[PDB]
Amino acid sequence: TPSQYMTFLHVYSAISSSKKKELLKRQSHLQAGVSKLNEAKALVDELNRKAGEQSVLLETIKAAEVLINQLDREHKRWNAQVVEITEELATLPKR
Amino acid sequence: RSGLRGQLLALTIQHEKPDLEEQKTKLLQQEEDKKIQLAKLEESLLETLATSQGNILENKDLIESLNQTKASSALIQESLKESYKLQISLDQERDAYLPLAESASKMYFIISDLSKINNMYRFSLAAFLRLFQRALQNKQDSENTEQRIQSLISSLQHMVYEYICRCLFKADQLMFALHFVRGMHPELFQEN
Repeated sequence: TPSQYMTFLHVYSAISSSKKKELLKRQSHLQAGVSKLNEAKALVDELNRKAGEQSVLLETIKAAEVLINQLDREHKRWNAQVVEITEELATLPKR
Repeated sequence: RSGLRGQLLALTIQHEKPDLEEQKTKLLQQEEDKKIQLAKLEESLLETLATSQGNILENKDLIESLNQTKASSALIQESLKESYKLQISLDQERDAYLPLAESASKMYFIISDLSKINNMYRFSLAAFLRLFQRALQNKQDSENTEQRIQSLISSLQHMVYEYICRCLFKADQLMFALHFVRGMHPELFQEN
């Protein structure tokens, strides 16, 4: 029946909208994670060196290594989903 | 088909020995609860990454994130050991009933198509599972279990045939017999 044809089109549009919004949310959160981890690593790669330079001309290393002990699995986990959702939302309409 | 197979398989497991049934229940429930709690513990990884996006090396949120990720790794290794410690422990105590349930799933779909020549040949499923209960409750067969499986399929075909020929018309029992034999053993009449 053509009523089923129009029901088909409406539920197509609805599901495509909800999944595009949820995939953009996932890439936004993963992008924020990849920004914050790289920024904190760039900050921690020089702070102990600056303290050592101030000691050379004249206490966060332990918690930094403790954070890296979780981040070695955490950043390795949260890496790939950026490229994964990037290649996924080109295959949403046929799905 | 595939659902009814697992249904009768679970009934046979529960009627063989209750300990294997209670074990396969408790292990699966604990595995599901551990999976849900593992998703809950990994659901704070977005918070530990970008809860505020500032002073992440300063505040102790990164310190609590280390404890949370330690709990996550502990639960992940524990679930790996548990999924190893349930697989073959359930397979060898669950796979000792499926050659019963396979042909018991055959027989119901045999006797389903009996209505399409004479009406009121319509058969339920609740009474069928009542028959499958009666197959255990009257058996009391103490042998090898692999010698018990052919005994139980043998003493179930008799009860099925008698229960259906209680109902049938006298010019239909040969129909039912031949269609039943074609249903159970399709290899003894070969092709064309």
